[PDB]
This record gives sequence, C-alpha cells and structure tokens, in this order.
Amino acid sequence: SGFRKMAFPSGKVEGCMVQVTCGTTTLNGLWLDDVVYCPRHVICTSEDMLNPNYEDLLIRKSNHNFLVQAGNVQLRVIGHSMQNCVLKLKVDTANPKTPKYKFVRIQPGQTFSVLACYNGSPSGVYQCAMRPNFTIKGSFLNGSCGSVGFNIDYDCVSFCYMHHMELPTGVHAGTDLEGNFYGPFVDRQTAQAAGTDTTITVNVLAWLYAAVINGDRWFLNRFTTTLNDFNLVAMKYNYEPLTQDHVDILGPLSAQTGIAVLDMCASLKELLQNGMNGRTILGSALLEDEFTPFDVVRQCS
Amino acid sequence: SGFRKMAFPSGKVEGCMVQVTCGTTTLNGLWLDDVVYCPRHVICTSEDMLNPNYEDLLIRKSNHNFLVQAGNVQLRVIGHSMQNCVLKLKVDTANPKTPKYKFVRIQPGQTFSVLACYNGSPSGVYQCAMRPNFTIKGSFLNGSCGSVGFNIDYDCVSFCYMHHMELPTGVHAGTDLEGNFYGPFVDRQTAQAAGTDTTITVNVLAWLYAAVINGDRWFLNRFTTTLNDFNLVAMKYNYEPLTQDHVDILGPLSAQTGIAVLDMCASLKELLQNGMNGRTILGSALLEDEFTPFDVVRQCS
Ligand SMILES: Cc1ccc(NC(=O)c2ccc(CN3CCNCC3)cc2)cc1Nc1nc(-c2cccnc2)cs1
Ligand SMILES: Cc1ccc(NC(=O)c2ccc(CN3CCNCC3)cc2)cc1Nc1nc(-c2cccnc2)cs1
Repeated sequence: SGFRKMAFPSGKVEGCMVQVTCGTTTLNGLWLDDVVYCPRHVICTSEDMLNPNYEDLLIRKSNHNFLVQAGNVQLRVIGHSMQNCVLKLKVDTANPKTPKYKFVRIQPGQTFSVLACYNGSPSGVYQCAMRPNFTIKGSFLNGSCGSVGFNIDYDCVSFCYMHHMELPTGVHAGTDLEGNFYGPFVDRQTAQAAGTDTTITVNVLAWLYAAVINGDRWFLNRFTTTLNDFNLVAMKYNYEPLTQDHVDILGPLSAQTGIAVLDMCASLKELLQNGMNGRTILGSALLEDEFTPFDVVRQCS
Repeated sequence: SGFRKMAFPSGKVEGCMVQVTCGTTTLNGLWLDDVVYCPRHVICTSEDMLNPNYEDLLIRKSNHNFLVQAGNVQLRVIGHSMQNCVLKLKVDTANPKTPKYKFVRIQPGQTFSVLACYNGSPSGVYQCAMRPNFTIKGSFLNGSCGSVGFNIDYDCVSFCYMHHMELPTGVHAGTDLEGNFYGPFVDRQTAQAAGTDTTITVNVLAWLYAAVINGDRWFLNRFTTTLNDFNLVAMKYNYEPLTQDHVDILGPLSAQTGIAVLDMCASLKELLQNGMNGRTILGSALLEDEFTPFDVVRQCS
C-alpha cells in the first residue's frame, strides 16, 4: 500500500556521470563506452551567448581544450564532434561501468527519472513528466546542465533527456541524447518562453485508479459518461482529449478495480466541476497528472 | 529553480541488496562487510505469527537453512545471531561494494530515502519522513521487507530504517539497523495500529521558505506574530509546537529570504485559518511537511 513519486534506482546512471570543463565553464557529461556526451553550450563564452555559431566555436577547439574527469581520474579526449545540440567527446578509455543502454525519445505525458548532478557528482534523484508543452518541471541549479533523465527496463537504461537550460518561469528544457531539443527551444539567449500547458488526462485517470487500489473511494459515483461528453468537459478545464487508445491503455487498471474507464471519467468530471470539498486523494488536494498508467501498475498491487 | 521530492542517489545502497530465503519465505537483506542484515520474521512459519518466540525459532535454525543470493552468486552463511528484531547472517565473503557507512537512528520529523526492493532486486527510490507517530507513509508491497532507508553525507551512507510491516491504515513500520523498532510496534500479529499523528511545523515553515526562494510569494504578509501566539494556533490545527531551536534552525533560510521566522509564522497562521483560496504553493494545494530545513537548503539556491 501507499503511493509515492518513485524514481528508478539511479546506480547504473551514477557510474556514467563525469565532469566536462572547457575554459571556465564546467558541467556534467554522460560517459558510455568510449564517448562522453554533454551539452554543446559548454564551448560558449560570455561574449557568445546572443548569436553563437557553434560550428565556428567547435572548429576553433582542440581535444586538449576539453578536460574530462571521471571521479578522480582524468580521461584523455581523442576526438570531438557535434551532434545537433550535444557534443560527443571520444575518450581513450571505455567506461567499465557502461550499462546496457538505449537512446529513446519520449512523448509528452510520459515520465522519467532525473539524476541531478553537479561537477560530475550525482546529487539527487527525482521523478519528472514531459509536459504537453515539452518543458519539464525539474529541480535544477546552475551547474546542473548535462544531467540526464532515464527509465530502466530490466537491466537496460533508456536515456531520454539531457538538461540544457532553465526558462524564465523556472521550468526546464533540454534534448534527447541525439541532441534534438524537446519543444521549440534553442541553446542560446532569446526571449523564448514555455507555451501554454495542459493537464495530462490519461495520467489523472491512472492516478484515480491508484487511489482506488489504495482505498480512496470517496470520489466514486454510480454514473457513467460517454467519451464525447467527457471530452466536452475536458476541453473546458484545459485537459487533453481522452482517446480510445487511452481507454484501452487503462484496461488493466479498470479490470483490477472493476471500475469502467467511462465510469471513472464521470468521477473526474465531478471533481473538475465541484472540487474536492476539502478532501484529499492519495495525500494530494489537487488532481495529479505526472503518473502514467504504467507507473501506477508498476507501483501498485 | 523548482522543488521536488528528491531522494539521494541510490547506487551505494543498490550494491548492498541481497535476497534472503528461509523455508518458503523470501525477503531482502543488506550485505555490509561479511554480514547480511534482515528482518528476523524471515524465520516465521504460518503457524507461528500469533505468539512466536523468536529465540526458540532461531535456536532451531542452522546456517544451511538460510539461502542468501547476491545477484547471481549464492553466499555461504557461516554464522547466525539475533539482534533485537533483525537477524545478522555472517557470510564467508565480504561485500566488495560496501560503502563507508553508519547505523544512525533518526528522529520523528527527519527525512530519508527508501530503496524499495523485491527478491533482493532494487525496484524504486523515494523520499520519506519519519512521522511524529513513528510510522512512515511508504510505498511497499508484499516482499518488500528488508528494504532500507538511508541518507548520504559525502561518501558515507547513514542507514536509518529497515522495513518490517504494513499497519492496517496502509502506513509502514520498521526498525533502525540495530533492530529496534521505531514506535510502539512489534513484529508479530496483534491489533496494533498507528497512533494519532501531527503535522511537522518546522518542516512546513522550511517548505514555505523553499516556496519564497522559488518565487511563490502570495501567502506573505506584513504581520509578525509571537512564538507563544503562534503556538496557540498550532495546537488548534494539530501542528507540533515550534521551539526556539526550530527558529534557530530556520535561521539560514530566514537570512537568505530576508523574512523573519516569526514573520513567516504569521503567514502560516493565516493559511491555517483561511486556507489557500484556490491557490497553490510549489505545486501543492496543501501545506507540505516532509521537507526538513536541511532538505530545503540542500536543494534550493
Ligand atoms: C542554454 C544555455 C546557453 C549558453 C549557456 N552559457 C552561457 O551563457 C555562458 C557560458 C560561459 C560564460 C563564461 N564564464 C562565466 C563564468 N562562469 C564560467 C563561464 C558565460 C555564459 C548556458 C545555457 N544554459 C544554462 N542553463 C542554466 C541553468 C540554470 C539553472 C538550472 N538549469 C539550468 C543556466 S545557463
Ligand atoms: C511483521 C511480520 C511478522 C511476520 C510475518 N510473516 C508471516 O506472517 C508469515 C511468514 C511465513 C508464512 C508461511 N509461508 C506463507 C506463504 N509464503 C511463504 C511463507 C506465513 C506468514 C510478516 C511480517 N511482516 C509483513 N509485512 C508485510 C508487508 C506488506 C506490504 C508492505 N509492507 C509489508 C506483509 S507481512
């Protein structure tokens, strides 16, 4: 019983975190086999952030300009190349702790664990969702760039996020591990801002099922709605549309609790229209949308 | 910016988790140097849980009755002893991954990370507080016994919790790593139940400071209260009394924000008496009490 914001165990990623320094800029890199991945803005100078040309900046670098430190051992850089917004630093030593891994781009609405790192040293681990507007509501301070987000399936780490920047509202933007940004963001100084966000409906329903599995039932009712009628209400409250695929994905949770998806949707409609009347669900006074159906199944009975 | 339920990186603990099997019962153990620690109820049988005498049950065991598996390697048990409610299984191999460690009993109101494990395999990591009533609101399923809670200071793991049981309300009870229970709980079948709980006032204030550091200011006001007058309000809302030591511990956060502790207390009084009027603080619609002042400083600017 119980339900927590639960991250994947971070050890397999800890053994990959290194420190990358160029000039006076230090940030984190990810060391897999004989390659270190890090944000390309490590090669930026103070008089470069407006309109930097990264191709020029990298042409002017040599391998010896990159100082890479794995704990107490300096790694010798023997090649450097750019891939989109990340840098690939080839080193003369393959990481003996390289896990089985994949580079996998996630969808908005999906969740992942973040290993926050500073100076190549892991500091904390937490669970994040990719928002519909392609930002993440992370917890990051200066120096955290290069920290990664990941999921773990059996023994295999699927890296999905590398941290690059903080937007003016305090949310975070980054790339996949091929260097391609999530969302309409760039690694330079502009007026860029997070666009409008929405609530991830399928996740809210998943979390209401978690609540029922954990004995929170007060929001249940005898009503069922239609998918069309539910989605009219979702639009009004800035919720994403619910699709039949979503209904299908909630099938296992529906069967375990005996509550049809469209029955649970009638509960969500009432919560949206009436509020909670001073009650809580799984310890929250708001409808939580950063747990996927998979997250609920993995964690709950 | 941002503020998350952040756990310590779990790798140093992952390398200590093993599986302990006695008869048909499997649970988790903690392998440090040449000793494996696990809950003594692994030696219970179905016809024992009412009034078990653990001293008799252990006298009737041999080393070969304990099957200990570290990943894919079976460890040979060469000694067994009881210490309070844990078992110490001496094995013929010292764990090469033993971190620097301490066994440290925590106070109610303090926080720690939990590495939830099944069959000796780590499954997830989350952050917990020890409640004033000596329970924890964990996330645990059958098979999770022996999972541990810990903090990490520099390179040193301070183990503070081993999981033993789930109470009827779905909260969790366990021991320190010397086998001594937190709270008035026993490792046998009784009508035992969590006592009444309270809200951890100093942590709520710490979290209001986190909110101010992160730009949430709407709950601030021009008023200051006295410590005595605040505590009259705390009692009415089932909050713990605020002491001068608490005020002192909040000193750094008070200085960073420029908000006197007794000034922030006037905000908390108003939130308790009036509610939030549909607003949120750090993404929550309720006053969060599972972040210590240390947690806020560690995570925030
Ligand atoms: C997207 C991006 C582009 C370029 C840069 N780099 C710079 O602007 C930069 C780089 C170098 C310098 C020169 N030196 C200044 C003194 N320190 C050493 C470097 C000055 C400025 C940083 C970023 N990203 C950043 N992320 C953060 C950040 C803060 C908090 C949480 N998450 C990310 C701050 S700057
Ligand atoms: C405190 C305590 C005392 C004794 C026991 N053990 C038993 O009651 C027990 C032990 C052995 C057996 C016999 N066999 C039954 C079939 N499986 C193999 C064992 C039957 C019952 C367990 C516990 N603790 C438990 N924790 C949980 C639990 C569930 C969910 C989350 N966290 C803890 C379930 S039982």
